[PDB]
Amino acid sequence: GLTVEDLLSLRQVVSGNPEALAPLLENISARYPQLREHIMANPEVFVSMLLEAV
Amino acid sequence: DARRTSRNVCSNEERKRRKYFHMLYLVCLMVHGFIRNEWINSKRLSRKLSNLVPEKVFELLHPQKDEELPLRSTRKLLDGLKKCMELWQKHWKITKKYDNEGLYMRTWKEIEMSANNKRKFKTLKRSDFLRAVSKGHGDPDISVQGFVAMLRACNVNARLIMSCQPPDFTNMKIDTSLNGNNAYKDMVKYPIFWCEVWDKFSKKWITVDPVNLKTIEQVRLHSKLAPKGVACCERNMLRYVIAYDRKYGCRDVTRRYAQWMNSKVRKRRITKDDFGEKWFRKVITALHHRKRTKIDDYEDQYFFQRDESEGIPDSVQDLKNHPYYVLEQDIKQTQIVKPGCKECGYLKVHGKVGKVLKVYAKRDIADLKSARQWYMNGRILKTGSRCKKVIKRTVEEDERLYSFEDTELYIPPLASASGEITKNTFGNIEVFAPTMIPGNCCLVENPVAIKAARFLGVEFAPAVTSFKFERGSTVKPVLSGIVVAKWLREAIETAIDGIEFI
DNA sequence: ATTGTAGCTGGATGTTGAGTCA
DNA sequence: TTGACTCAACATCCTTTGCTACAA
Repeated sequence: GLTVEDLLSLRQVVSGNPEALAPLLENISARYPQLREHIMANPEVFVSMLLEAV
Repeated sequence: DARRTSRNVCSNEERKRRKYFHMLYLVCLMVHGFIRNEWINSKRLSRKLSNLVPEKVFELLHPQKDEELPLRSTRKLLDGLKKCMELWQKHWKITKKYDNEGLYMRTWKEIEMSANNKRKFKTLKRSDFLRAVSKGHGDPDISVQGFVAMLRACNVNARLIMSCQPPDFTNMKIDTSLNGNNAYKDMVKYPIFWCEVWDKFSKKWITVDPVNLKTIEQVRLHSKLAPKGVACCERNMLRYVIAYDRKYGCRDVTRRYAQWMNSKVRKRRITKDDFGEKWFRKVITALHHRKRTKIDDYEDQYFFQRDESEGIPDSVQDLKNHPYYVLEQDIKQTQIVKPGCKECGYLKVHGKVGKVLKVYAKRDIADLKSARQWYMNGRILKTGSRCKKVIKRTVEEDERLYSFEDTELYIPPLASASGEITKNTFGNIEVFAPTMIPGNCCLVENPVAIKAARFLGVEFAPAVTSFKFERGSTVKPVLSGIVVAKWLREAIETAIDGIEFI
């Protein structure tokens, strides 16, 4: 349930800049409390999300 | 306080936060390996890299099948792989240092402060990667990735291998400082990415690192690529070695590289408990975009044997929570050794001459429960069952324990024509298992299912599904809903839906 | 006012890191 | 340079349907 702006960053970091994960993941999870519960129960959903819009 | 840092143990809140962050980070890394593995398959790139490999060398990569002695074919394969390694050194003309720890493990302290400072980042799009590989420019990770791409161009079944380094959620320290002495040299001592190649003649995956360690090995028990030494494992903790193949397969290949998978590594994996097991399986499935092959069968047989031959660990710590073995002294008070079984091995205790501990296989340990405890699993005792053990309790008391075989599945009586349920002394039905629902009945769970059933004036029974344990001094039954006859389900469901009109 | 309710679980067992020792 | 200790501070598991005093 993310924004257009964040999903763009996340895909770009994951794909070509994984060295930049730490601060991005620090930032994103602090701004999306729900994500925690999402990843834990539905990791596959999160996966396919990232694999999309390419 | 000073006593807080002397402890050097974080809060329980932090524990959980680290566990979640570990997962999130892992998933991202695994997804990165998936995507990067796509890039490697690039058609524009492969037509270019193909030309790096002479005809003579190509033939070595695809030797003739040798009937009398298949080993000779393996030999020729390995020779091809070696020459490929050599001309790749020739191709890769500039190697960069990792700017900041590359994809090696970060400390929690590092992660906390990473959010603190905004660093400039040069973006890397798919095209840049391709251009860098063809021109031969980049850090050691990009190098091996390029290499896997070359082998695939030559139509060899080459996997990209990624050793995933999320931060260690087992590390419960507040202060997570590292030794600066020879920090870089120790970090790069073992690689994060490498290559595996399938050998159809001996039917095994061959391990290939053409960049860092510059070797080719056929792993039996020991691998040159598994990090060794306390220093090295501070930035390289081997726990998730993942293989990505040509056809978009994704396999957890750690078993090959961890000598002590079951004893050491397991402890450090999210997989150490039932939930994490299922959770990890979910991530893998999500990245595994192909059908099973005969090759998978071979590799699984290899893994099954590696598991069989790891055997008992040398040390007491490593036997805490092992999946296969238990120390005599760790058998729970509520467990027994199955009749006719004994130890299956021993442990020499380091520090005491001739001191030895008895080690049991878990398949030979039986779990016992009390009568009440079985009822909580919807089970009663068989006629003329004898208890296997007797144990103390609380304000003592002698509780008897029984084995699963002494138990029977509890089948509750059916509801009457009018829909009447038979209920306990408090006027409720106990339903701790699907089994515990009467055959002609159904369980309806809802905060208002009782209010509903009373309004329809129909025949029901409140359902005690579990017990909330709380402060004061008092246990409490959780009446989470309703048991009604089956034919009254939709009536109940309609009323529930219309609760506001009651 | 003779009912409605505020206030009064732990105890055994496992996990964690520091430190000391042989 | 190793791992088995002990120490102490928590965490987690197993419990599996009250009792007394007093304000209104």
